[PDB]
Amino acid sequence: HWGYGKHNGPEHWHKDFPIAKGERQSPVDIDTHTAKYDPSLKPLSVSYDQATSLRILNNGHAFNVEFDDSQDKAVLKGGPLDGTYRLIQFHFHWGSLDGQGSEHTVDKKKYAAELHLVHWNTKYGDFGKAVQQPDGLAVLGIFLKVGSAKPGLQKVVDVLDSIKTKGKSADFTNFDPRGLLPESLDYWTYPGSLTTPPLLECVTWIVLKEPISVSSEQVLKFRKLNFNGEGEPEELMVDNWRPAQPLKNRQIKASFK
Ligand SMILES: Cc1ccccc1-c1ccc(S(N)(=O)=O)cc1
Ligand SMILES: [Zn+2]
Repeated sequence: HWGYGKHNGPEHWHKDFPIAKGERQSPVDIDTHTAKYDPSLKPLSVSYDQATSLRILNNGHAFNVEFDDSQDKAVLKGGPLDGTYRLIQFHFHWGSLDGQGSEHTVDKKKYAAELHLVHWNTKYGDFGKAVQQPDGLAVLGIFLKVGSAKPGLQKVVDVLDSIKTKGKSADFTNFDPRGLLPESLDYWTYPGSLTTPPLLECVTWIVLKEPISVSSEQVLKFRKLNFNGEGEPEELMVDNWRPAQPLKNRQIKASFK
C-alpha cells in the first residue's frame, strides 16, 4: 500500500484516501506576502518542562519519538487554539538532497527537513477520537536548514542506528524536546490535515517562522534509515514528504508583522 515511491506515493493516495483531494489538505505553500497579520492572535504557550519521552520507533514512513500523553505533561496552548493539546509524538520529513525535504514551503522555498510536534485536544479524551474532529490536533511545524549542528537533536541522531528498519523501536527516555525549538515562537497558522494517510482534516497547523539549523552530518544520518523491514531489500528512507496542496478556500494568518 501507500508510501513515497513512484507507484505508491502522494499522487496515488487519493485512490485509497479520497479526502486527499479535500478542501483543507496539508501541507501548503506559505505565501508570506499574502498571509495576513492577525493582532488578535495570542502568543503560543509551549509547556514542555514535564515532558516524558518513552520510545523511538521506525514506522516505515518516518521515525516517531513518543511521549507519555496519559497526563497533561507536555502541552501546547494559546496561539489560535482554544483549550489544551497534549504532545503525543514528534517526527520529521526530509529529503535526499539538502534543497528539498520540507512539506510546507515558504514563498515556494523548500527546506532540508521539517519537524512535526503532534498534539491532540484533551477535550476528546484520546488521540484516536481527536483525529475524527476538525479541531482535534495541533501540529507545530518547524523548518530545518543545513548549517550549524543543533545540539538538542544529537541524541535523536545517535539512536537511529538501532532503529534502522521498519518496525524497530528503542527505549528513548528523558529526551527534552525544548532543545529542538528555535528562539522565536512567531508563527503562521491555518486549518489543514494530516500530511500522510489517512489524511484526516483534523489539524490546526502552527508553523514557526524561524527555522532551526542542523548540520549536514545530522541530516546525513536521517538519510541512512530504511523504509523496508529487516531482511528486505534496502530502500533508503529519503523524500518522505508530501508536496504542497491547493490552498482552496483558506487564509493563512501570521502572528507577527
Ligand atoms: C500515521 C497516522 C495514523 C493514524 C492517525 C494519524 C497519523 C498521523 C499522520 C500524519 C501526521 S503529520 N505528518 O500531519 O504530523 C500525524 C499523524
Ligand atoms: Zn509529519
